[PDB]
Amino acid sequence: VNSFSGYLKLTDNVYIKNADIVEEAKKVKPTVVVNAANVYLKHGGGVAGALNKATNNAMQVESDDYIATNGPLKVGGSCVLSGHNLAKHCLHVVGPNVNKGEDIQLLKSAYENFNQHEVLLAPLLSAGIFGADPIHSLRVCVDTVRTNVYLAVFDKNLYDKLVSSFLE
Ligand SMILES: Nc1ccc2oc(=O)ccc2c1
Repeated sequence: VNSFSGYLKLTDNVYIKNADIVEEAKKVKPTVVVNAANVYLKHGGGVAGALNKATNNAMQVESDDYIATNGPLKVGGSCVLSGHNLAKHCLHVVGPNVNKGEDIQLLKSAYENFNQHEVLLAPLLSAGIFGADPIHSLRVCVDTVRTNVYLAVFDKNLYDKLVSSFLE
């Protein structure tokens, strides 16, 4: 469990790797994988869609049941559901969608949810269709998360920009 390999330590507790988060979950067998969720837990693309596809749609079926029973999450909020074949747990975290006018200050609230878990495999929050600057998202992660977070970034050019941002 939690067999993280080949990460670069950026801070006392934040690590980064140029990797596919689904292939990392399969290799590492983490206690927790973080999903970059939306408030209705509709896993239609990006990391959410990739995680769901790797679970053979189990995540989406579980999420649909959760939302019909319990209602939507809030921006900045989270829920813990099954990790299925990826992890023990999946922490579904909703970062703000600034492309849709939501407040970037809620990215702090989103990352605060990571402090309820000793170690996490995670993507950067509010990246991709959520529209936040990835360098800013890494900064908020570093400033907010105090537990051990292993970040997976798929795209090499973005990984390099983030690592350079950070150590040069
Ligand atoms: N001190 C240190 C630095 C980097 C690391 O990256 C890993 O993949 C596993 C543990 C680790 C420990």
